[PDB]
Amino acid sequence: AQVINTNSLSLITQNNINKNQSALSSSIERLSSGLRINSAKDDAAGQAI
Amino acid sequence: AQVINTNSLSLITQNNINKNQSALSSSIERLSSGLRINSAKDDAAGQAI
Amino acid sequence: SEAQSRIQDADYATEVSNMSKAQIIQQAGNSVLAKANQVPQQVLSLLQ
Repeated sequence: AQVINTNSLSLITQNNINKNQSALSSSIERLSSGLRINSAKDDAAGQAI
Repeated sequence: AQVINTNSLSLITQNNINKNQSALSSSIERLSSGLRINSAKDDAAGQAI
Repeated sequence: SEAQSRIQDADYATEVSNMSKAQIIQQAGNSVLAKANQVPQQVLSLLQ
């Protein structure tokens, strides 16, 4: 395991950061405008209710 | 992070603050004034009646 | 006159609450926006 073309560790860490950035942005948006729903894309039941 | 040229996580916050500014302005001007209609920007039926 | 009052009246009790809500939301948005600007800063640390 001395290859240089593919750095699997960088890929793993980058996809981890990319996955976390979604929840990060969601948290900052919910703080931004006073809403847990804020035109929710995760569930439509609460929005309809 | 993965992108620098565009930062949507700040644009959404800017949009939320802009949307809040309208309600802030309306509440503050209606508080300073004695009326509620404030130049018929609301439903014109109330103003006419 | 009593009937007309219902259509156009300040209703201070709700207006002060709406103003306080808007001010709190504005301050929270400003805080999280200032916190938001530091996200692309980590690329500089990534470079070297």
